[PDB]
Amino acid sequence: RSYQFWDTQPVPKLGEVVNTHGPVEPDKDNIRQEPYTLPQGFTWDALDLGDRGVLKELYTLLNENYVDNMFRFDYSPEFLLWALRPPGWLPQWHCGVRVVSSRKLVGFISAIPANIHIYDTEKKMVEINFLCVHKKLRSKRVAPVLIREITRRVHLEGIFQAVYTAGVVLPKPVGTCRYWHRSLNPRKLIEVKFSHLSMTMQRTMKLYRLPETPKTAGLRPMETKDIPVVHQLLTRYLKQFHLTPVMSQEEVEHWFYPQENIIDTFVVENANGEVTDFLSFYTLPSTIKSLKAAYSFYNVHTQTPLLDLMSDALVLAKMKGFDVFNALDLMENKTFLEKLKFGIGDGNLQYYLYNWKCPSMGAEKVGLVLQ
Ligand SMILES: CCCCCCCCCCCCCC(=O)SCCNC(=O)CCNC(=O)[C@H](O)C(C)(C)COP(=O)(O)OP(=O)(O)OC[C@H]1O[C@@H](n2cnc3c(N)ncnc32)[C@H](O)[C@@H]1OP(=O)(O)O
Ligand SMILES: N[C@@H](CCCC[NH3+])C(=O)O
Repeated sequence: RSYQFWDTQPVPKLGEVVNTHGPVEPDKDNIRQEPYTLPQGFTWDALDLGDRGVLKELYTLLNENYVDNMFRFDYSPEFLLWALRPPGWLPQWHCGVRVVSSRKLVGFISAIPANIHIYDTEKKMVEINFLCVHKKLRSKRVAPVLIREITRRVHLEGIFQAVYTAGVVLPKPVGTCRYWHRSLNPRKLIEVKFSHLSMTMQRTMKLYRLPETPKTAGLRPMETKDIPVVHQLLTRYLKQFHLTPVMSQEEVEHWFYPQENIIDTFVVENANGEVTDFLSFYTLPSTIKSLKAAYSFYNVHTQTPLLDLMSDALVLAKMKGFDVFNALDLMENKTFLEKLKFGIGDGNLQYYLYNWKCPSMGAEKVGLVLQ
């Protein structure tokens, strides 16, 4: 295969086996000050997402041009503020491309800062998300310019490694995960053709029926007082994997404190009053009118069996009106996916590091979930 752009980047080649650990190129001690040249008639713009009108341009750009062409992500403004303004976010890392004459938003890419644990190293990186080019500008080499410009802007802040994911295979995946789906409203999914029959319709609704209330004693929504223990449980739980975030307590609050229609977190508080487990999933609908999906986030278990935790996750999602519950085969999720009646999806998710050469890993050692 020929990768015009990626062959010029500090990433391992596809097919080269990696047995080393470390950067591909050194930290840069002088950085291009000038933005990379866009095609004529387009210009860079850093998007102030605290401007409601500018945020509305971005979700319009994303809702209409982002990821069989039946279902498109329907990102909401409030979800985007959550994904794009975690602790340490920078406005110049909300990199947008506008038509010069009309100022219409036609491309975007974002970086947010994360401390990343990869094997035996902890490194300050960025996470790259929401790379989007208007359908009209496609195959005009604008995506590589966006990648180069966000790289430049991240170098300016002294950061030289990134993590990112993609559905397509690029040089070179550190890990490969697969999406799985758990029908919660089987009628609706079959109607809008997201799932198909295998077996009567009546048999299917019984097959997927869930309890009306969770079975775990002491389950309840996360509260402000749970922020420390949630942070402690997560940090300890993540040590067993090989690619994980290292979150501060403020980061834990941002990513797990519940926000309606964005992020749900439930903790298990036992008969002694100690929080010993939590489950979490985010909300991301897709346009078809709409398909309400929940996405498995981070699920930590120390006293409740993981199979019971996720069973409760499905139940709460069902109760909250979601149509489907999605989850990757990473961390220990393979231990519950089949038993809890998930079906395997058709889309992969490849995980990548920029400027870090290291052996690849099984899905089960990936302990990092992005939005
Ligand atoms: C230290 C800091 C480092 C920070 C930077 C780290 C790197 C960040 C990398 C980005 C992380 C984003 C992660 C998530 O957000 S992935 C989200 C992906 N976005 C979508 O799927 C939304 C719908 N698609 C689009 O909006 C466009 O089709 C996109 C923008 C995807 C491509 O636009 P376009 O269709 O008009 O193509 P082109 O003619 O301009 O250019 C083609 C070149 O671009 C390479 N390409 C195509 N798709 C992707 C992709 N998803 N990741 C990386 N590279 C990609 C491709 O291999 C080819 O290079 P090469 O094959 O010749 O080598
Ligand atoms: N969800 C798809 C998956 C196809 C095969 C994916 N490995 C189906 O069962 O129709």
